[PDB]
Amino acid sequence: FVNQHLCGSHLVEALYLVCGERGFFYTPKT
Amino acid sequence: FVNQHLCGSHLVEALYLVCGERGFFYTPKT
Amino acid sequence: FVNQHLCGSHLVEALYLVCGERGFFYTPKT
Amino acid sequence: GIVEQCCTSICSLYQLENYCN
Amino acid sequence: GIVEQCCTSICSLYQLENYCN
Amino acid sequence: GIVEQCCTSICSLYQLENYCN
Ligand SMILES: [Zn+2]
Repeated sequence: FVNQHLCGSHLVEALYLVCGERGFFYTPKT
Repeated sequence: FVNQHLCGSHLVEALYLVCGERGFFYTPKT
Repeated sequence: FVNQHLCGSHLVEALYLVCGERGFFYTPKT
Repeated sequence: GIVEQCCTSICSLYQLENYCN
Repeated sequence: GIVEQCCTSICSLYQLENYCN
Repeated sequence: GIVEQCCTSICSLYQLENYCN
């Protein structure tokens, strides 16, 4: 695999693919 | 809901979700 | 058709649409 | 317009809804 | 190449078609 | 955090996997 530069919705697409049926948490800094 | 920063195709994805079966018009400034 | 400004995954989405069943090669500079 | 505002600044889903048919 | 041109500048669908198999 | 790191810098798929349930 290669390193990624992922912003906005592209990060969530990546989490979806990596995690699959496991699901994930999306937790941005505020 | 929260405020959005939406550029390019991401705006059209947002309009699709908000409007659903109503449809929408996409009208950029030229 | 109009000219495009396409970065990252958006370029691959465009290639997919243009090429369809022909397929394509994605070849970035390294 | 809306396309420019959402990208240069921020916009709400309520503002976007005005562009539905 | 095409990947860089489309992102740093602009490109046409006709230019992209050259990368189809 | 991860959301910021992936966007301001770079991140790996192995780093992302830590956010799976
Ligand atoms: Zn994008």
